[PDB]
Amino acid sequence: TRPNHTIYINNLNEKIKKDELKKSLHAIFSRFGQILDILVKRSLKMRGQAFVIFKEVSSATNALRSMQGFPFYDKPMRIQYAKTDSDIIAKMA
RNA sequence: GGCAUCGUGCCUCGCAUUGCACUCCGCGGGGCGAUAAGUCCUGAAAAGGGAUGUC
Ligand SMILES: C[S@@+](CC[C@H](N)C(=O)[O-])C[C@H]1O[C@@H](n2cnc3c(N)ncnc32)[C@H](O)[C@@H]1O
Repeated sequence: TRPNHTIYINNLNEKIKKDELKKSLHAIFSRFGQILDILVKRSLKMRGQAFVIFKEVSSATNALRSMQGFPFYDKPMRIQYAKTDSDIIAKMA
């Protein structure tokens, strides 16, 4: 869909603890660019999914194209662009 | 430290969940101030932290 600073990742293994997931996502995705923040909740609506906020869209695009489907804690990651700017990014625009 | 109450969030099990958030709580059982986390609180920010009542 329309390119965004923030990639939306779901199909994540819901048994990973909040901290380990967040840092794993940071460790993996920081090759593709500078990460402003990563947002992870284990709530019913928000489990199995994460927002990764890149500083540059080029990183997000390259991240999404390159990591798509990657086996991650025994599930393949599904990556889409976020439907919407993260507050941290829009608060700048 | 103990009682009792409330804010905040974390871990864990069963069942359920593929879910687009930053305005944030699946139901049920268990364990929690703890250099964790926090959406709550202090502070102008860096940062720091449960609070109230009670013996
Ligand atoms: C009434 S319970 C809170 C339950 C929670 N508010 C809920 O919706 O299920 C109070 C107890 O939870 C524990 N607790 C709540 N917040 C905590 C925190 N941030 N850190 C450590 N323990 C906490 C404490 O052990 C306290 O004795």
